[PDB]
Amino acid sequence: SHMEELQNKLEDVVIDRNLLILGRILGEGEFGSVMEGNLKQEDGTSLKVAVKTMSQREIEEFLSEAACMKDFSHPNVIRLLGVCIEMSSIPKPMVILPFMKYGDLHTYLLYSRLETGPRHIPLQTLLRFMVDIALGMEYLSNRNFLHRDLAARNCMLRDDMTVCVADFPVKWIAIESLADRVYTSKSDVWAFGVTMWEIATRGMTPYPGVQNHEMYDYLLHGHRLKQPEDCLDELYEIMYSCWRTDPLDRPTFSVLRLQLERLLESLP
Ligand SMILES: C[C@@H]1CN(c2cnc(Nc3cc(F)c(OCC4CC4)c(F)c3)nc2NC2CCOCC2)CCN1
Repeated sequence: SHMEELQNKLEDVVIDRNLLILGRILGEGEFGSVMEGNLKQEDGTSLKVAVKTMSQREIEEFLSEAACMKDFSHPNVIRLLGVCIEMSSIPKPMVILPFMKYGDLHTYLLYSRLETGPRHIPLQTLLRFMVDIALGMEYLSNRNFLHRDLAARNCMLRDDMTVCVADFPVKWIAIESLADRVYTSKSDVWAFGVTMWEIATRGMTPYPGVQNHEMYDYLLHGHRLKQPEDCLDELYEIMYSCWRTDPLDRPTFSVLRLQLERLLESLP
């Protein structure tokens, strides 16, 4: 039953606090922190992990949400390893995630433009990044899960260079979501088009010269993100279809993923 499936997912998500060692701080956000950590597995060995730290209803909602996320099983979707609820002198929820040396896609794109960072990213690799995101998003929409925060900063790079969607913002929000507050998988498609633009520009902030407060009016007048300098016309057409005014006219992730794979296969 619906209850039975939720009770199953809930049983698997919690990790004992003593099976975890918190290390150095990797980042400090507005309402949380990311720390490197060690997780002791059921086979006796320890695994390198990343721990993201963050009222009974809010904790129960967090546990329910985390249990849903741990159930995601796709190579282009981040696999949540589990959660820990620590107690202060106030509950402190902790989410256990894979340790990924290459970090977030946004930082990786910016680093590639500097001599000491990773090498210049060729077109085939940038398109492969978009294919992976489309693959993860296709999986999420098919299981009717809304991302709500799709951007290059929330996409992670695995050790084999596979991109995976994670952390399920005005310049990434669809024209109808800014006004009516309504959100569909077609709003995620809009955010995907912006993410494709971030990848093509190698990490530029969307809409240069356009302030965040004037975004709704800019879009309402038909203006959209401009085509990047060495971007293929076919690739720009794919990302432009993501920003169609009517959400119904926007393609699904499944249509977008195949359009992207075909364009990638056509590259020498
Ligand atoms: C040695 C260092 C280790 N570091 C690193 C290694 N492993 C993870 N794992 C990880 C961390 C997360 F916070 C995750 O949540 C989703 C986030 C995108 C929002 C996640 F799915 C995996 N994160 C790392 N850094 C992040 C710190 C916070 O800002 C983003 C980069 C890469 C840079 N080099």
